[PDB]
Amino acid sequence: GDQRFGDLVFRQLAPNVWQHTSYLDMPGFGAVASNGLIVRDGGRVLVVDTAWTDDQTAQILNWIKQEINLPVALAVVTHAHQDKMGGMDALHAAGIATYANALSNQLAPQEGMVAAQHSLTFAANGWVEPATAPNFGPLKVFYPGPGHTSDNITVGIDGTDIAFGGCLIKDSKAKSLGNLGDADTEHYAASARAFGAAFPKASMIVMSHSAPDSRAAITHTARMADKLR
Ligand SMILES: O=C(Nc1nnn[nH]1)c1cc(-c2ccccc2)n(-c2ccccc2)n1
Ligand SMILES: [Zn+2]
Ligand SMILES: [Zn+2]
Repeated sequence: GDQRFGDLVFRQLAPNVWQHTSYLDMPGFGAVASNGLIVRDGGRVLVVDTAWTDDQTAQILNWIKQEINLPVALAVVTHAHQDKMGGMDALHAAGIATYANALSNQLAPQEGMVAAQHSLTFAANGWVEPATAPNFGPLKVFYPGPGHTSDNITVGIDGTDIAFGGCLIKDSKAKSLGNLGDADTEHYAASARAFGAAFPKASMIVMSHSAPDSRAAITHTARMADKLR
């Protein structure tokens, strides 16, 4: 059910949830898909992650205008790397309130990202402090611990079977953990497992660089991360 819209792809995952996909291409390597989410929550829309670029992110908003035609109340971005935060300026130009882990906003300038406008903080159990995530509706934001990066966060969608691992989680047949240049090799495995335990009823696991998968994505990612120690 892939819907092509310019250079982006949208796939409906639930009556009110879509995966957005955008592409970046470099020499010597194939084009890399990056996935985020779009959620219709009643009379408003919520976005998880930008596309790689401002232009692509503006196209996400154009697709939302054409197919949903409701205001985008907020966006949450899941770590301070280009695939998740490269299009922040497009969100801000559109007047959308933006949220990220406080640590992502701390890292953003050095990483070459524009910071989100608002910082999330997290309790010791990993769940976002609700006072820092006003009006998040069905988005349930969880910091699983350091893994792909020190700041990576994850998001479940209440009322659905969906949980989003961002770049932390790879699919059940993945042959690598991707870019580990910023990774926490000691804690990756526990963080992957903590994500699974935070959303134990989610049967559809969505992630940055593979199509949606079963919970075997979580077990397989953790088993690969076991070898990093
Ligand atoms: O973030 C990444 N990867 C990941 N995420 N989670 N685990 N690994 C990731 C990937 C890539 C990439 C994009 C196209 C071809 C090859 C590589 N660039 C990238 C971005 C800008 C310039 C050069 C590379 N960044
Ligand atoms: Zn990353
Ligand atoms: Zn990534």
